[PDB]
Amino acid sequence: ARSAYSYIRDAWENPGDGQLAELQWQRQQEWRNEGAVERIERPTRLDKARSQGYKAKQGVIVARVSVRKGSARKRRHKAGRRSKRQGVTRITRRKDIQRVAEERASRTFPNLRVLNSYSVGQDGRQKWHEVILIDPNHPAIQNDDDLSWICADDQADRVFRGLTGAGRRNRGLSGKGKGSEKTRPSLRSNGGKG
Amino acid sequence: SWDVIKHPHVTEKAMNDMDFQNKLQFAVDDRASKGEVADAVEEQYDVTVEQVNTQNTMDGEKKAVVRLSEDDDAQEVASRI
Amino acid sequence: PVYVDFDVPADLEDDALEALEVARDTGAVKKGTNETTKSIERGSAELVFVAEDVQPEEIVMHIPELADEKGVPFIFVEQQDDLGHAAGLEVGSAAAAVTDAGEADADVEDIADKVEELR
Amino acid sequence: TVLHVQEIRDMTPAEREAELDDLKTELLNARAVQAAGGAPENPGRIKELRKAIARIKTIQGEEGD
Amino acid sequence: GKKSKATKKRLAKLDNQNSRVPAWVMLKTDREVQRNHKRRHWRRNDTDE
RNA sequence: CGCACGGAGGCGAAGAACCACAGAUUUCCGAAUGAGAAUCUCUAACAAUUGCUUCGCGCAAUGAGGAACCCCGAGAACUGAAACAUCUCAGUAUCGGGAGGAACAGAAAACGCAACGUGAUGUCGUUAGUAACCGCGAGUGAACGCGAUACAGCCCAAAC
RNA sequence: AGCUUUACUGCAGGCUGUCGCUGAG
Ligand SMILES: [Cl-]
Ligand SMILES: [Cl-]
Ligand SMILES: [K+]
Ligand SMILES: [Mg+2]
Ligand SMILES: [Mg+2]
Ligand SMILES: [Mg+2]
Ligand SMILES: [Mg+2]
Ligand SMILES: [Mg+2]
Ligand SMILES: [Mg+2]
Ligand SMILES: [Mg+2]
Ligand SMILES: [Mg+2]
Ligand SMILES: [Mg+2]
Ligand SMILES: [Mg+2]
Ligand code: NA
Ligand code: NA
Ligand code: NA
Ligand code: NA
Ligand code: NA
Ligand code: NA
Ligand code: NA
Ligand code: NA
Ligand code: NA
Ligand code: NA
Repeated sequence: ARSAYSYIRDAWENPGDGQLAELQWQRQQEWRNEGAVERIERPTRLDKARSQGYKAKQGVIVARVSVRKGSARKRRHKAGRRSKRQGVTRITRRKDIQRVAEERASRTFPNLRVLNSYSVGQDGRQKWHEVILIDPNHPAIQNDDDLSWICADDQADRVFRGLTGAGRRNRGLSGKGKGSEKTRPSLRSNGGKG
Repeated sequence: SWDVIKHPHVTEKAMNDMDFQNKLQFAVDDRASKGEVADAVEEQYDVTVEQVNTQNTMDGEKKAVVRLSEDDDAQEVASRI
Repeated sequence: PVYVDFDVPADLEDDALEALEVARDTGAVKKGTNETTKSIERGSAELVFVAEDVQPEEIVMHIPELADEKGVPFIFVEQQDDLGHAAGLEVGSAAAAVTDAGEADADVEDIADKVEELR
Repeated sequence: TVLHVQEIRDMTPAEREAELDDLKTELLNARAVQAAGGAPENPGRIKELRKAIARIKTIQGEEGD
Repeated sequence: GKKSKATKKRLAKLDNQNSRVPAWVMLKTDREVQRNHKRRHWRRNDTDE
């Protein structure tokens, strides 16, 4: 039978309808008054969290992170630029707001590592995403098979190297065929052309 | 650890203080206070320290002018070492 | 609160909670939203319990409307950790379900009614 | 030379502390002499007084004091 | 100018580095070593700080 | 008994010098961490941010460095076009953040010699200066496949 | 190269319509 979860999920198909709608109209208010990075004890979307790797266990943390909405906050040129490069208004960053969030969060928790993250809505000027982090040093995790992998040294600062999932996706690594000539095995190895 | 007294500062001027004011001059470690310098001396030499003046020398060392009590005699002390 | 459409009088609550402990020894109960949920689905639900202090609310929003289209009666508990203790758990429980009470039927039977009556 | 390791080990935690303070005082007077244009020296010794002290200390460490 | 205990130490070292290459080193090295390639006059030169 | 071949003296048959591994010691400033400070100073210290928590700094994490290599972001201009704006120089120079001894990638919502076919991924050779782009100017420029190298496949979420 | 302008081309900035935040009669 439908897992209880399947409802939480199906409810977020349309965060702007029914109960979840009013729920959002309410939370965002307490949210717009919280900080940039707020550790929360329980995921607002259990289905997603668990799905992405969550687990009500020790060494597993969650936090909501808001990021301004819109294009890059860029400063106009203070020196000679050809027309092509005189833009300001329409320039956008190559790292999606979600990745911006995963980083702001990971930096708040220096000892932890980013496991995954998911969206939780957006008002008129900001977006919130919840980030799942892991204490790679807690024995409760060092012994959990479905997670101990994230303890490896080579996993250190993974979000800043784009190893997160939202990272690999934002890196054009989705497709394994046509279209990913300049993305795999790395953007930098392809002379940054993707 | 570091020792409080390095050695006797022996020079003409130091002699005077010794032969005239019952004063013994020492080259001590720069982290040593007057009181520390005081004790250390009353010990390694067995005497009564009345007063001690210090000065950080242009040699990177701290000089200490120590005056003994009227009982003890500077000349008599310094003589043995 | 968003899924709560009626308040259960403090005392009425006690009765429900009492019937639960006895049902946890005379018959069967379901602890945890997932199990509760499948009961209401597999019809094997007599009376289900839902806490009023749950965050996120998503976890439970579906109970009411789901039950209300399966006949299965349901009552509200104010504290999440009493429901847990009642079900027989050390920890608290968001919502639980009574699967075939036991020496608690009359009570339950009436609670089911008592609530219907409370609209 | 005029002091050995085994001999330093055949001492008691109280005998080394004893021997130690001895040398230091000897060393200190050696230096005092030098400071006063000392001549009746034997340089190869003021050098030893330092090594010996090192040894006694190295041992106070090993032997647990 | 008022100096600090640290400054005073550095100056002291500097004054000391500013000395001849001991007479004996000359012989010990068959005179391959004579010049103090680090002579610093107070007027003619400038000490750091 | 360094370079360093002087003088005085000393150490070594209790096996020194010398070499290898292991250990002891290892001042102050320094990520610099009790607080301040041009390497010193003032009256117990994981400062700061975190995780677990006996909710007590009790147990832990982070910080900084490194020849370049690596990964993720920011991103020129001289120049070429015989001017110059798109284009080019070039995702180069340079900047921000971070890992390792290598990184990144990786077990198909692939390919598409269209098949009764191939079978994770890097890389090397070739495919090819081909297809594709472009004041269709100057210039720019892959991939599938093929031959090699080395090969290696698995774990959750959910249903119960 | 600096400077100017009703030179060419653009880029900030200002005003304005529209969408999202955004709901009740
Ligand atoms: Cl990370
Ligand atoms: Cl093929
Ligand atoms: K140009
Ligand atoms: Mg398993
Ligand atoms: Mg590579
Ligand atoms: Mg003074
Ligand atoms: Mg001089
Ligand atoms: Mg400090
Ligand atoms: Mg040109
Ligand atoms: Mg042309
Ligand atoms: Mg190009
Ligand atoms: Mg292809
Ligand atoms: Mg000009
Ligand atoms: Na981190
Ligand atoms: Na691209
Ligand atoms: Na001296
Ligand atoms: Na000068
Ligand atoms: Na050492
Ligand atoms: Na603590
Ligand atoms: Na030209
Ligand atoms: Na020109
Ligand atoms: Na073009
Ligand atoms: Na000019």
